[PDB]
Amino acid sequence: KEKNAAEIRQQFAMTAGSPIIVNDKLERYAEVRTAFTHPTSFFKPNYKGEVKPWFLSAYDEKVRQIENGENGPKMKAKNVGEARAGRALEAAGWTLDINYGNIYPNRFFMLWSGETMTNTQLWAPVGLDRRPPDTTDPVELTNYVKFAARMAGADLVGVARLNRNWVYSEAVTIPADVPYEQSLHKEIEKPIVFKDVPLPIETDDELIIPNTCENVIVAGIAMNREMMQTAPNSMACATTAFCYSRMCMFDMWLCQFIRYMGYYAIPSCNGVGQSVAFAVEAGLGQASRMGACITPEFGPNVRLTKVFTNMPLVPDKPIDFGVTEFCETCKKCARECPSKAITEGPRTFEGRSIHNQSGKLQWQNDYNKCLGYWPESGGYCGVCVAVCPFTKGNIWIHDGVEWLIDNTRFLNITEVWDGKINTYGLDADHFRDTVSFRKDRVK
Amino acid sequence: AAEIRQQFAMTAGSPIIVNDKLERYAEVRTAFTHPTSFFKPNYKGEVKPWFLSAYDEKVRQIENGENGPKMKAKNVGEARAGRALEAAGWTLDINYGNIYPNRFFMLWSGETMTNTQLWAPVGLDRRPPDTTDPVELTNYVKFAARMAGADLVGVARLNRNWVYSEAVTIPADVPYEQSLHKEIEKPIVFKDVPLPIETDDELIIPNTCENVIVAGIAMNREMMQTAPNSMACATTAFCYSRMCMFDMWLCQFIRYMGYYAIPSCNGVGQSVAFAVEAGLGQASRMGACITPEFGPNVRLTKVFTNMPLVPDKPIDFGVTEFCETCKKCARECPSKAITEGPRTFEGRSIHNQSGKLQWQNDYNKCLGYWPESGGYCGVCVAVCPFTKNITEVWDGKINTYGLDADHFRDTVSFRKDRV
Ligand SMILES: Oc1ccc(Cl)cc1
Ligand SMILES: Oc1ccc(Cl)cc1
Ligand code: SF4
Ligand code: SF4
Ligand code: SF4
Ligand code: SF4
Repeated sequence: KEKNAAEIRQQFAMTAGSPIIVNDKLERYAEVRTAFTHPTSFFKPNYKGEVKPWFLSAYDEKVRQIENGENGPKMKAKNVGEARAGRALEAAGWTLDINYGNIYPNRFFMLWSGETMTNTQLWAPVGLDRRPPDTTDPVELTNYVKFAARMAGADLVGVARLNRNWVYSEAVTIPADVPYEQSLHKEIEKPIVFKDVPLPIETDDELIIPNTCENVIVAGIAMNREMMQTAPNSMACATTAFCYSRMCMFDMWLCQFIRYMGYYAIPSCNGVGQSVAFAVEAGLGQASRMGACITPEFGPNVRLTKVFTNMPLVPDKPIDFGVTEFCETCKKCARECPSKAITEGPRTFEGRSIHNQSGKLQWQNDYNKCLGYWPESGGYCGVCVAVCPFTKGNIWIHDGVEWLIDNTRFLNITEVWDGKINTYGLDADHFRDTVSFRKDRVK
Repeated sequence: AAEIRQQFAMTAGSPIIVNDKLERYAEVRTAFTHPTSFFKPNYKGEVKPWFLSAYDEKVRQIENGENGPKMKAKNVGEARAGRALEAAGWTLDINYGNIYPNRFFMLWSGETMTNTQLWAPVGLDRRPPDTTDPVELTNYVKFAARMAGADLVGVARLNRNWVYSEAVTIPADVPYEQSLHKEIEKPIVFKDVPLPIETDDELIIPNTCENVIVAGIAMNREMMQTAPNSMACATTAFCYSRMCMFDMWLCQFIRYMGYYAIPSCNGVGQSVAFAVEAGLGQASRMGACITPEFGPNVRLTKVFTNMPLVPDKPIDFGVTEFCETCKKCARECPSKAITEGPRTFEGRSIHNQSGKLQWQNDYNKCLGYWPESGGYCGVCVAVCPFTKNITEVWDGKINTYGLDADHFRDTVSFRKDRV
């Protein structure tokens, strides 16, 4: 029986309701606390023992590896030139992304209004962004916006009511008068608040999200299987990097579509809020031991972005295809983790350290150990994504009645350069899994 | 499809036949920019810049619940959605085509880019090439091209005949909001310089700039087949932003490999000529490069570089003789812009480059239909055999970037087909 992603998602759809279990310890999380930004984790030694901002220490190891003809830690490349090309590809992938993740809200690519964008100015005479909506039916809007999402480069798209618990209490950002070359040295915190205002707006003191901002649209941006399996080496960094620029194009494309439909839209990429939680509530997949959203189509080998809007939409249903029960007995990522950051124990409500948000049932991982391995290996690792059985494209079987997971799955870089590739690193042998008709965009 | 292309490979050599009259072409001559063709009346009779008259028609259609010229939409909401999708698709494109060289997204050096600054400590762009082998480099840069969103990619030696003699651009310090009012003409010249450079007077391409990399960027068949209505505009627009992201992605990669790279999108030179010389496809009667995978329903962009590379072979799979007897685009063209006669060396008007053997088309008649229809037409692309209502499109099949899984296997690539 030919693999049917729409059948699979229908079979495992849940009934409405956020699936994330929480208790009263839960409060919104200040984005400064992520290991990338918090002062307790931000500094790491390089290979000479010099303590630097982690990404500068990682740079030192990238340079070292190229000079020694390596594609990763102790991993010899075919020659220096191949070591060079992998890092060149990686660096180029980030072309449309600011400071590793586009996290500063209402700066650069992440503008909360379209009014200053070159494309909005060019189209101003048509007035699409000033004309009131001609569609208010959530059903038709869900079909329109999901079609646009797919055009905008999403391999998966889902809708959920916006749960403010996952919105950062305060954002990391920079002052509006600071130019790019100073951005890394002038980062600040700024509260994200919800107020009774008509449009998203930023004051000197606050990022203000309107109380009418009802919905969140979550996009899955698929990474390349062959490149990710080279984790923690350079080609895994490259597919990661290219997908961040894909995320950026997505947010901007979709926000402009939403505005031109007569609503407002907030982009985010890696900022504003926690993408895994939004993705779970929008039904893209389930939370996992490693901490990522695992999807039926790609496993965890998919990046996430999201857009916030007041456009009426029909929320999608959450999905339960057994990931919690497989993670409970699998532990492959925990055992392969080069830094031992992923726990082998049970889910709790108690954060392991400042980097976890306490008050939600989840596997609690030590994300400072994880970041610690990035300067050491000179990349973004990804070994956990690479070894997860759900990242295999072969995991689904049909028994003549229904779909199930094959339990048997839970029991070099020259060839990547020389081997299969296709547009955006997508795989034509699986590209049918994300074909979409109206019946699977809205019900 | 990888076997079809080698089956139809020609011997080396540009397949574009020229005579002793051919001269490089001033970009200002195109119908989009030339003063003889730039102004067009709107439906009220008011004479305006053509795209502004076209705006007026889009507004009138939305108010009247139309997806195109006297093409009724399901309702006003649907009419609004098509135009909203078209407008959004242009987000990463400056003034319809990114033609101004070394401006906005089309920077001829990576040095001021945020990505380059962030990565400056690694020094990939300052470091001499570690690979000078054109065979390895051709495999690397084509892999990168596919990552960067190209559905097709080819290499050719740079034929300077198809580089514009003078570019349309703006002065460097002019803010975006004045750009449309302050466009100027600027010579593109080749000189013995290390790097691509712009002075007050000239865009200077180095004489070392040996090669051009041509990308094909596939458009959605269902959407294009609504030409000349709004969904054909939307797939046109979205692919222009894909072109821009391709140019920047690939230029950055080529720069981080130790070479220089010039983006262009719709600027700098004539895409169709470059695509034929790079083996992507064959010139056609409508004027487009017809490819075996997509026919003409594919956009083009290109990057120029001194990176050593193995040129591809031009391809002959019978387009010229098929166009010789087909004439379907000529008969369907709403403006009678496409000729039904033979190919000549003599342009029909100022918008053609004379001196090369091609079907000569009147591109001002084409442009005139765009304000009238409120779109970018595309009927020729839609009806062309090689290429094979709006509610059903909005309700029907779609996939990432508007690509089609029933055909996506045809652009799978391995090293054997890359070099
Ligand atoms: O998710 C991320 C964020 C930063 C970096 Cl360098 C890599 C991946
Ligand atoms: O090729 C082009 C150029 C400009 C426009 Cl408006 C549409 C298509
Ligand atoms: S490797 Fe196993 S335990 Fe880890 S996320 Fe994947 S399925 Fe869950
Ligand atoms: S990215 Fe690497 S270090 Fe981090 S949790 Fe995954 S396997 Fe461990
Ligand atoms: S775009 Fe339309 S008007 Fe122009 S040549 Fe093609 S069919 Fe004719
Ligand atoms: S419609 Fe016919 S004549 Fe026109 S370009 Fe296509 S094949 Fe050639």
